[PDB]
Amino acid sequence: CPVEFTLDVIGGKWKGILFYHMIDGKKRFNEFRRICPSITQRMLTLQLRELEADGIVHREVYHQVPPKVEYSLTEFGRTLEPIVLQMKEWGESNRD
Amino acid sequence: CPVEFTLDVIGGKWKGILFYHMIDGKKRFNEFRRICPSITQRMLTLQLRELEADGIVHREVYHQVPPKVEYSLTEFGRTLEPIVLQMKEWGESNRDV
Repeated sequence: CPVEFTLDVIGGKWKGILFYHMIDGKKRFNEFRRICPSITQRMLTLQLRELEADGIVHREVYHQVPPKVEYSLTEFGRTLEPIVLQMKEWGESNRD
Repeated sequence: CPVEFTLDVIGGKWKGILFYHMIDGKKRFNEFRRICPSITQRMLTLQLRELEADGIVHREVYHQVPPKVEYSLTEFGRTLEPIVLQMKEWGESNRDV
């Protein structure tokens, strides 16, 4: 049940994928849609809201016209990295 | 989307917990309810059915009276272990709540 804490935060279909893409740099909303396009505009937001609410992701709004929102991994969120990278390495090995 | 494969298999609220408890040995249904009791009889079954369907968990029926069903991690299911153990180590370090 201490694994639960982590799984709430990072478990769940998408959280892992989203997170993975921010590892190598910040990302706008629409960059996520191009990547794993199966996700609905709604769902994407819910995840990013949750990740953000758990202090994993940092949402930054840029004072410009039009305004520009960019997402990126907080320092804390980075501590989930090793896990997430291992999730990736395993999914790759074990394809069928 | 290669993290997806893994997350289908092992992501989701419970799969990780359930799994964790089979690491150190097989378990009956009711042993799971006592552990993280928040799960409904129904949900527990769906997870175990799915884990089992994904070849992670092995369900074994014992020829006895009454009969006794015991769950355990297949050899394959063990390959997700490191991940799960790390999920644990992180949730322990980073205790907020």
